[PDB]
Amino acid sequence: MRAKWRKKRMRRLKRKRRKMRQRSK
Amino acid sequence: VVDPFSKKDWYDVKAPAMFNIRNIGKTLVTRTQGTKIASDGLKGRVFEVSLADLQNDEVAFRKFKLITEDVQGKNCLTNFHGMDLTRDKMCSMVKKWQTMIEAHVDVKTTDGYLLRLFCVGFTKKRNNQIRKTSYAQHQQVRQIRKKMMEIMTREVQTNDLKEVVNKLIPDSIGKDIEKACQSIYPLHDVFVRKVKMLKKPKFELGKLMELHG
Amino acid sequence: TSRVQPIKLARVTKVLGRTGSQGQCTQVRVEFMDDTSRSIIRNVKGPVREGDVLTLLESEREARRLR
Amino acid sequence: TKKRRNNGRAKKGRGHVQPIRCTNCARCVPKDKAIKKFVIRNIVEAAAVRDISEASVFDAYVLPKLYVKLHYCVSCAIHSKVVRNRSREARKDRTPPPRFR
Amino acid sequence: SLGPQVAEGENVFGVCHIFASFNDTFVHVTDLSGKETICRVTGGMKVKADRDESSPYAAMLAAQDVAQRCKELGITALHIKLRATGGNRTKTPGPGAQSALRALARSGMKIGRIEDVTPIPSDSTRRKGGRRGRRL
RNA sequence: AGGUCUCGUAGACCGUGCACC
RNA sequence: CCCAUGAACGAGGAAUUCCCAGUAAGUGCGGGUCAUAAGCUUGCGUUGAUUAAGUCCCUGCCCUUUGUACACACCGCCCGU
RNA sequence: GCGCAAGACGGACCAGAGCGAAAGCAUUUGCCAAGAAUGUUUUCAUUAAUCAAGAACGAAAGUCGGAGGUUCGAAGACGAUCAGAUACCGUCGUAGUUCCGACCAUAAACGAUGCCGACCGGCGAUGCGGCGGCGUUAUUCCCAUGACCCGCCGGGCAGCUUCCGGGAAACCAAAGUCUUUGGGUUCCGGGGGGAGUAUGGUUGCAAAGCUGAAACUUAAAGGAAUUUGGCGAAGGGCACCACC
Repeated sequence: MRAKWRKKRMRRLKRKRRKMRQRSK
Repeated sequence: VVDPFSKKDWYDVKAPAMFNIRNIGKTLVTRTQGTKIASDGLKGRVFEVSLADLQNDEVAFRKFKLITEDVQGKNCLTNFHGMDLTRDKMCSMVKKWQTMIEAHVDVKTTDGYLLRLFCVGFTKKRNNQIRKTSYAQHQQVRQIRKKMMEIMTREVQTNDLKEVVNKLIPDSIGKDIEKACQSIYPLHDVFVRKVKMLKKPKFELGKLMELHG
Repeated sequence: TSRVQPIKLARVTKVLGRTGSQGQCTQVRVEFMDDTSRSIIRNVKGPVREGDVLTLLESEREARRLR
Repeated sequence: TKKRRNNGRAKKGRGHVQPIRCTNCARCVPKDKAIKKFVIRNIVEAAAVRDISEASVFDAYVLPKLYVKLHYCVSCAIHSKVVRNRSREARKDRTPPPRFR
Repeated sequence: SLGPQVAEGENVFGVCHIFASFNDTFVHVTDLSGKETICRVTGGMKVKADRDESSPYAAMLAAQDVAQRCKELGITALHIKLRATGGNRTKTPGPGAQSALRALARSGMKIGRIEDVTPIPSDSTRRKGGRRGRRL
């Protein structure tokens, strides 16, 4: 595992968490 | 069902009077099948010939392009359309550790012939030179290019087609190119790379009559 | 082909290394007596010494490697 | 560690060069890093030039050549055996091998 | 069908275009102007194998067929217009072109000028493929 | 007046592949 | 040992083995086996060749260089759901 | 084979060459503007390379409004391959790839090495400008010029060698002048994860950039280098238990 795909999966989970929090509020 | 070569005619081309061999080849066209005329089909034909097969025994790698626009029967009358060079010669001219110089002018003759004279220039290494590089400055290249501008402006504008065609057969313009730019930078390989036809005037039969004499 | 070309016979000068997939054919420098100056490199199969002469059918093709 | 003095290229005071597509491959290799092949060859091969020579209308007609430049990616160069690998002290050699054939 | 000249001393001249890619070979013969063709044979004419359209065997079979065609037509002199695939891709000619012209010359044919007429670009568009190349 | 100038040897490529482990 | 009995077999597909001079091969004779005893093996002797003085193509072995995140050593180490 | 139309790009010339603060820059010509270096017995006379606040520029990809959409080409469709592909491969193929302006400021933006100043070896070439000195050429005589040759000077991209010296070694004219430690001056790192993560602030239309933890777990994670070892890596040697 290279840093690019852990960066991409962190980006994906961060963006789904923050979109869930903005539509929750 | 029917063979397509049964109703096929045969015609012969004629080089103009500026050259030493009047006949160079033959062509073939179908008959006048209704509204389609066999004389029309010889109008849009470009015959791509070599200069060594056109004159006797000389520089061979020059190339000519001819156009046919006048047929009456069993003859095709040609005209100069453009001059080229072989790809092998120009690929042999380009080499590393030397400077390539390009120069083109759109020029007009005394008649309504619009020309375009492409030329190349390659620097010459001195026989006692120790440097392997053998380059030139940019402004020297600009001065040589401006010299080419005024040379091809001078030699084509003041005169007609026949004399510059007869000058094109030997290396007269090229020897003038080494003679003009020997003071700026000594260069040895110069040629007229390509001649492109741009504009034709209103066609008449008479200039084609003393074209062939 | 379809040309009646005459048989030219040749004489050896020097033996060289042998080529081939299994290493069976020998490159040999060989030359003609009717024209002494022109010499050719040919592929010959079999044990060849120095001093003998060789019969040849074609003087047109050039020798080459294992393929 | 560092393998070579340079980085397999000739970039010293530029920082950016124009890439050119490979011939066998299609890689966007740069100009200074890629290995370039300029081959000198005739139109035909050596075992037929005489057969052309008796089939010619002209006498003593010279055979023309082909002058092409081949741009090779390093994977295509090592796959086609154009360039091989050397030792540690053997890589300290800039001169080309001698052309004998 | 035939020519008005006597076939004793002089000869007739036409050109033949030899296109040679890595997947096919072409033997296309036109007149000196190049506008009017007489025949065209390809490597797919003679070999019933899809991998061997560009091969010296199909090249020599097509060369013998076009030699028979130009012999019954009476064409005696040919000029070679050799070309590769050209374009933005590679410029080396196919292997069938040399064998095709050799087998054409082996049939008692007369040739004149030999020149290469492939479409060499100054600078064309982007080559098909990716940045990482046609890797496999 | 002669008629085959003398001396030594690479002058090598030039049909050739390759999925899936 | 003697007399009767006279099958397959018309030079064998794919594939594969051994061999450079008194050698392969065709013969016969000794020893071991043996109370009765050679279609096996080891030697001896007769006659006695074709082809070659090389190659890395096949099949294996050995060496140099190169890369290694392997050292119980690729039958290795090692990522993620 | 002859023409027309549209879009993209400037090969070969093209180099361990040049310029620019860096990204980056290649068809000719014209216009405007800036700058290095060279030369100076020209002018001012300490006017300084040092920099948080702050400011400009900034590869590709990503977003927004317009005409163009040649070629190529993320997602997607189809066919092979495979035990299994929505992978390698082939054909189409949307957005983009192209321009004008409005954004964001992220790269292995790497010489993986901050800026200025001084000192410490040689050699051979390169580019610019200047300088001196046989000879040849723009045909033969005389001068300046361009071209070539032999030397010097300063700046720049660079190369070879070493007990100068240093370093863990790769290697270094700097990565030296460092315990025989101190020229001046910004930014930045105390084992490995967790983690560039949560929260907060910040800017952004969006995509998101900057600042930036703790709990808990681990005795290793790592850098240079030597010897059989393993390559679906290259090269060579030998063998009638391999071949011809």
